[PDB]
Amino acid sequence: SGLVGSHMKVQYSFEREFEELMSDLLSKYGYEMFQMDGLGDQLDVVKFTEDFVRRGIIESTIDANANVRVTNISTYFIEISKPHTYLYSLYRIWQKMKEMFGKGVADEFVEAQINGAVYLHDRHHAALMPYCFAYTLKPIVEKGLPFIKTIKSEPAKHLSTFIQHVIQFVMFASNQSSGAVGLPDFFVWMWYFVKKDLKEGIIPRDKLDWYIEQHFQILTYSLNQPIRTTQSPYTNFTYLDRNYIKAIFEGERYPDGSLITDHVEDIIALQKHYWEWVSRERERQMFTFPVLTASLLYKDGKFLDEDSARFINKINMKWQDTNWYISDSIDAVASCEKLKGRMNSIGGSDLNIGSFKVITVNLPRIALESGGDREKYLQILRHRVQLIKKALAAVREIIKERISEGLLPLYENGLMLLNRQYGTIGVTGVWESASIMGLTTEDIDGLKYTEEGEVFVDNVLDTIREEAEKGYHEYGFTFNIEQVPAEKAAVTLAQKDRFLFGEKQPFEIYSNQWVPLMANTDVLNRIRYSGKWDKKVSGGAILHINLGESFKTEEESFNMVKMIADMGVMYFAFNTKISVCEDGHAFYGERCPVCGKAKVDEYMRIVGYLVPVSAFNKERREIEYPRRQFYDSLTIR
Amino acid sequence: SSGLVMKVQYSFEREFEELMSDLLSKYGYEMFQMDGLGDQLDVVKFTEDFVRRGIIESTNISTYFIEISKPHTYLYSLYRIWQKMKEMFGKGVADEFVEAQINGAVYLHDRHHAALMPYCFAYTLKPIVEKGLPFIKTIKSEPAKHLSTFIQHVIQFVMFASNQSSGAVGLPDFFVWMWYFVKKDLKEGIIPRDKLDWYIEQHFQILTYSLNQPIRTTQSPYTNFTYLDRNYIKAIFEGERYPDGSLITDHVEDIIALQKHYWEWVSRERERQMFTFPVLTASLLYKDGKFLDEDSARFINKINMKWQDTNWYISDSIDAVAKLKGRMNSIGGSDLNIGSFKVITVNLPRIALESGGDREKYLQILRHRVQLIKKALAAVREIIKERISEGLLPLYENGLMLLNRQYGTIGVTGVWESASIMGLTTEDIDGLKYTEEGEVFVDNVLDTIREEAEKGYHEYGFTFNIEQVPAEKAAVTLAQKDRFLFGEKQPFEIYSNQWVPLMANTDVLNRIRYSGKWDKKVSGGAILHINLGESFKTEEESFNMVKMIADMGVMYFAFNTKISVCEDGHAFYGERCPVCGKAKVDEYMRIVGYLVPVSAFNKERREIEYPRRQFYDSL
Ligand code: NA
Ligand SMILES: [Zn+2]
Ligand SMILES: [Zn+2]
Repeated sequence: SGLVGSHMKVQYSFEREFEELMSDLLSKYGYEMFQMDGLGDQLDVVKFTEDFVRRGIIESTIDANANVRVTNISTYFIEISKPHTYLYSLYRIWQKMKEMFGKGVADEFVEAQINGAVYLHDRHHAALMPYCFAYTLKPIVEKGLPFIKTIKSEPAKHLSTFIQHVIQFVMFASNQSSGAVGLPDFFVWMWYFVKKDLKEGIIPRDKLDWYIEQHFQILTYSLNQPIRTTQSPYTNFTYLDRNYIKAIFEGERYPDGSLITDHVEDIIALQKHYWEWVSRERERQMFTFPVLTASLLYKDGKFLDEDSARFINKINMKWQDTNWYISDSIDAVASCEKLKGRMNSIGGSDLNIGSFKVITVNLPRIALESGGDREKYLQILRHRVQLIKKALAAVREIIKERISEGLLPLYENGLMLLNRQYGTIGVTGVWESASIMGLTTEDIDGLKYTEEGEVFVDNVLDTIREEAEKGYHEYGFTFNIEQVPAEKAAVTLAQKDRFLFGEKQPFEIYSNQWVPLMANTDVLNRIRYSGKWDKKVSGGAILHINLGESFKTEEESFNMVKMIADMGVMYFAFNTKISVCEDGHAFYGERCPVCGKAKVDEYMRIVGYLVPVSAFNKERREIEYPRRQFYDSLTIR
Repeated sequence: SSGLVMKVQYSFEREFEELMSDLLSKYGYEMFQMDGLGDQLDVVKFTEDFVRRGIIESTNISTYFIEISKPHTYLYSLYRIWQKMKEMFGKGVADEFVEAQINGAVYLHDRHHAALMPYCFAYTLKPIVEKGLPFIKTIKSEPAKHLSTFIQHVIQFVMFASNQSSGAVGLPDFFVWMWYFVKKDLKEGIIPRDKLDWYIEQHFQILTYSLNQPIRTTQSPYTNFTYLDRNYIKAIFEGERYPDGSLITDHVEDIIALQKHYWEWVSRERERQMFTFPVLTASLLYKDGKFLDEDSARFINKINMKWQDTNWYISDSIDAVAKLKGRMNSIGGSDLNIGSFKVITVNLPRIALESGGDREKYLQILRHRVQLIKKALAAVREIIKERISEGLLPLYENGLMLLNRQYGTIGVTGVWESASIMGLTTEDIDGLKYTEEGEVFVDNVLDTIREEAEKGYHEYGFTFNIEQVPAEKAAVTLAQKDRFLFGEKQPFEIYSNQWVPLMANTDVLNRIRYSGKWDKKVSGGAILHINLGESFKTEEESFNMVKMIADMGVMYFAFNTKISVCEDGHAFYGERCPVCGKAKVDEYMRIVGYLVPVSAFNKERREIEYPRRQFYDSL
């Protein structure tokens, strides 16, 4: 095995049954199928490398923002092995599924993954490490960095060291997981060190706000200055309102013995300070992270912390850079077994909640297979979701093996908690699925579901809920549902379906909101749909409404926020188009009010967080129109 | 076509495939397995072995993603180098290098990276202070205005640079630039002047622990600090200015004081927690029997009394730091703005084995092989130039790494074992030593490589240096390859990385004399350890020994005393921790010149070599 007159090959040690499965699938679907799935010539290390190193001049040729987007060698070492660790992960999942459920089930999953009936997320990591978690910093504050075992670090005594530890933890956790590193209680723990150092005279009183903002700066820029690749780890902050702070931290104490809930007003004030500082800082330099969410308790037409709500509403007026999380209860988070707690891939996941893996069901595929028959549709859907549950159970078993092998110290040190992680049934292409079924229309209010289309979506989501609920008793852990961001999946699934079904599949990309971001429809329709269906996925969705112009008054904005909250929307944001100049100043319009230079790019929420449009398009190009194999003077031989 | 076809097919020219097939026929699968080109490329087997390793014996998942691709990017690099050498020198030369690399006649360092990024550099922080983090293009970072942001930028730069290169990130002028921000923050009332030293030390702590708290893998980036003596500070920074416009040389005493503060802080900190990085070197100008900066020399001598944790760099001139000149050393002490883009080492014991004892044949083989190494270095350099033009190596674009300040390095290892196989080593009343003709032999070997290195500048348009490389793993690997090829003719389990092996018992004067003779031949590309059974009694005794060693011409050396650690990481001497009372469970030792746990030594050094290292009872 490994490297094996002339005609050098590389041989991986697969069970013969798996080789036979893969050979049979290639004959059935064709080389193009495997190529589309990333299991074609992507495993050619020589071709991969020669293509990679040649991309620069191509990007310079076609992209005005190439100079900002330019890839360096650190990306090479991350990308080169992804097709190989995906192939390994697919194989290992097949082995585990065969072990648990028999070869029939294992074979069916591999076929569904390759042909696009399902979408295994973070597939290059899937048999190696878990997806995501929203952490509490309590163990960092109390234990230091115990997951780093080659040196013993003392817990922070001061603000500077606390900030260092948080940055290091973020960087560490981002290499132990595929997804977001959430820090919803950051300001709870930062406040402790601000006060401690103030009391001790470490922070001069007359330099208090300066010291605070210096550390805001150090942490925030660190989370937007990537060491490897051209992208920072995905991080989340949450503005916890007074209800959430009181509920989550009831009875909990700081290292000095004081009750955390005795400090609520100070924690709120520090959060407000950050939100204000961040809004100011964007004009100095635009950045993405941490993704901002505010978590508000809202009930019977009222915010229970109206002071915080009006604050968030006010600060958002500038950039609309904060996502609104609305909940009608703090029961799930009270001083944090069937798992309860919001899980959302964009932001707003509750403290100590995560997902070890998402596998998404291709809903348009099922529409294509059903031929318009809604009963047939639901039968296929239920079977697919049952298959996905088995795959998730297998991945969880593999994760447990990795834990036992000492490979995932975030679990050993109690930062990531497996019994606080869902297995996620993802959905995408809800709209396109209904469209193919003949269940969408256009009337005076724009694009919408037909009356039967709405029932159909109800039935789809309710069917998945039922299977998710059954999964708990079946597999001993909790399943959630998410309408996933699908930055790549929305493209690749559409492409696979077009390969298989031709012109029956008319869409270039599948949607990640109940109505497509770029559908011409009345905003009331969007809100109504999110009000109907957000609750069905327990807040695993986002609604974001593009605004042509910022709100004129805080009052107008706030009335809209309350109306959306009244309708039952659980996570939403307003979208503005933010201009940047070549110097990175954020503003609106074509000319920078700071340096007078022209706009060269835009920041926008496309899947739920603010990114440069040039970054979106470059990534989109890389998967949407894959290059044919070409040769030059060297690579022709 | 290519990729997954089930087999995986890489796109190789047929000629390369035929060569590899021929080499497999000649040497056998065990040769490729030894070289890391056998079943290491089996991603499934590699992965299962990796993850189940903790289960079936007696590292976390981030190490997996680094290790899994190394056999593949080595294979790619070997191929790309073969292509480039074929282009530049013809197929015969390209083929010859590949054979030499696979069979162990030469040793391509950082082989998994060799066609992708360069080896090392000792940076000035001037571009960081003046321009911030310009190599990060996705955000524009303002230059630091305060000490806390300066420290952040240094940490980020180290982490960034460690992913743009294979080897050390040297920071020889760190304290020159740190001083500027210490002064600045004090003036602007950022620091309660009552807490000035606490404040400085807080930043010492944040920087130092960050550089010993690995985010990925079990090991931090390799970093170097240098205590620049007053001569070096004046020479290097003549005419240079801080951002406020003041002359740097107007602050020599302040910079010296800050350096001393760090060295003192470090020495105290090891009691709280033992750490490796940054590797500490002191650079001293020494001429005609005296330190020109005696204050600094006596300081280093004094602070070293506790842990001997600082390496001595000795030079008789500051001309090179005032056709590339300047010291290049893989362990520490590389001069400011000096690096190497790649090292390729010649296996000297292999040549001894091939020569059959014929010294003229030996030197003929040596000169041909060094000439082959120069061609391979030239090819690697052209590939690095390609990567630069492809926008992949931003440290070059941003003037942090400078290609015209990097050597191509001809490495040497196993000088001693090579001489031994030739019959030129003996045992006397004062222990193991080269014979008289053995010394002449080593002169001839080094002079031969020196001649070729010098010729290389006219031949290839860049400068070559020589280093007796640390060879942490190479010293084992090459010995094992030679054993496979030559059997009982090759008696050594590991080759030597010092002029006389650490594990050979000899009078200390012999070690010093050899280093005194030959360090200059490799322009300081070597290290000497003097292993001590116990700490020096007095500072005067220690300082007399240091001056004697400097007098003899030794250019880079350290004393070693075994440092104990308990399970909680406290450093001490003896069997019981004076801090927590727990038992010693491990030892720190220079593996080659930097202090690491003995348990972290690679297996062969841990079991074969380290236990046999000579320690001196008296000097
Ligand atoms: Na993902
Ligand atoms: Zn501007
Ligand atoms: Zn102890």
